[PDB]
Amino acid sequence: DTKEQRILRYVQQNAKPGDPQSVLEAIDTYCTQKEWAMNVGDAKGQIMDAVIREYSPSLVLELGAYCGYSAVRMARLLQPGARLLTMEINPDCAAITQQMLNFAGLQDKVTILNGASQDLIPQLKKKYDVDTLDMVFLDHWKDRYLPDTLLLEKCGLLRKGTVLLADNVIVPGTPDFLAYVRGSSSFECTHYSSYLEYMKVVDGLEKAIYQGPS
Ligand SMILES: Nc1ncnc2c1ncn2[C@@H]1O[C@H](CSCC[C@H](N)C(=O)O)[C@@H](O)[C@H]1O
Ligand SMILES: [K+]
Repeated sequence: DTKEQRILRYVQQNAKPGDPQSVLEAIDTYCTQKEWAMNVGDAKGQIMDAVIREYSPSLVLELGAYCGYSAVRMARLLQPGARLLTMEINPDCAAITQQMLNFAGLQDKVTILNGASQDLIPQLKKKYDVDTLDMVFLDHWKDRYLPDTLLLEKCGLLRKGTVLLADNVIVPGTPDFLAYVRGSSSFECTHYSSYLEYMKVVDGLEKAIYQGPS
């Protein structure tokens, strides 16, 4: 009935059960042939894959799951024992994501947190027994990138070397966030170009490594 339900049904019929790569490809194929810009582009996948491989994070926080594409992508590269937590404000999307993870066989690696990031982040330490995050992937509402970065520092969830990787920092754009992490001695930033096909525009991802309180 909905976009998200069709995508799921498409994966379940066409992708190989247990194989995350086939799941990611069933989705890429579907958005190619069926949908307009749901952020179609291979540079983004390349960048995400390399950041995970480069820093091998033991605990990853993802903000905004949608149908579970980025969750499947990231979690498939996680070492045994490592974990992904993904926050999703929308219960229907959270339900799809769970299904998408069960099919990919990644459900034991990932935990879906139902709610708004601004409410859940202050509960990570005491309710979800989190000490510090190794990596944060910001991909939810653009006006929450900066607030949720500040909230993560404030709740003591970042440590020296925690990787922040932020998608869509150019289109539609999160310029306050960028000016902040670039301007702060507490982050060292790198920018990665990210071409999006249907809008034929160069978007970008920002990698910001926490340097400790400053
Ligand atoms: N404050 C908030 N807390 C949690 N989730 C949010 C949020 N604001 C938006 N979202 C969710 O974040 C998602 C952005 S789309 C994310 C796409 C996903 N990263 C992927 O690559 O497939 C939407 O599903 C939206 O429901
Ligand atoms: K900086």
